[PDB]
Amino acid sequence: GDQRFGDLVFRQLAPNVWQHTSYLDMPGFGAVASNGLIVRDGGRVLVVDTAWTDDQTAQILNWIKQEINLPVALAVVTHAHQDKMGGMDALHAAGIATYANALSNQLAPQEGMVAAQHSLTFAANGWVEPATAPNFGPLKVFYPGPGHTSDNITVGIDGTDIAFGGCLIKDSKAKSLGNLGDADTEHYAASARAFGAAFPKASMIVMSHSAPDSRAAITHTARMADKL
Ligand SMILES: O=c1c(O)c(-c2cc(O)c(O)c(O)c2)oc2cc(O)cc(O)c12
Ligand SMILES: [Zn+2]
Repeated sequence: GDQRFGDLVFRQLAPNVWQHTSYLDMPGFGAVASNGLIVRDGGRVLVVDTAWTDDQTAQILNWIKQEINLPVALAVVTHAHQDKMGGMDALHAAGIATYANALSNQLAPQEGMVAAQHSLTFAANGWVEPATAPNFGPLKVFYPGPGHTSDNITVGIDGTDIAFGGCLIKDSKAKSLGNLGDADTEHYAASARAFGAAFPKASMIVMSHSAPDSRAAITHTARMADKL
């Protein structure tokens, strides 16, 4: 299941869906694990989120060119943070089209992260406009609302029952909601539940700080956010 490649770990979730794990060394804390997704669409590769650093992000591309040997069409990130947008330069240097939430690109310079080349707009229902998200294929982007951040988005993999909750949704064994610094203590539960309503056929909920859990993770996250 878990393959150690360089300094990252890769785990196959589905025939064309792989999960990558980035690690950050924090002096006095340890190694922070951040999960991501790699989806193969026929002859092209699609990546969700980057690593903690451009270096680690490039290592992912090396793995892609090794096991998949296919070119990456575009990359979509969840929110403007170093835990997901730490390798934006690597994507640009490789000539990969970066797509992110319109707000994420605005918060990027503030947080000190490189803004994406394209911006995604979302309707009142939370669904991304097809115009801003062209040739995405199975990458279905949905914006639940203010949760971990005000720009956090979720990505579902069409054709499968796999949904990426980013750093918003936590596992059913989580004790905390993770980072509550830039988080919202009012719409957190609503946003978490919105994700479950958006992708009801998704049985595999992949997060960025834990392994892919069942739909129980969504309910657990919602229950934890209900106490805010
Ligand atoms: O996603 C993040 C995250 O999980 C943590 C984190 C740090 C800890 O020390 C923990 O104990 C923990 O559970 C999470 O760092 C972060 C710091 C940021 O500036 C932004 C983030 O998005 C994260
Ligand atoms: Zn973040």
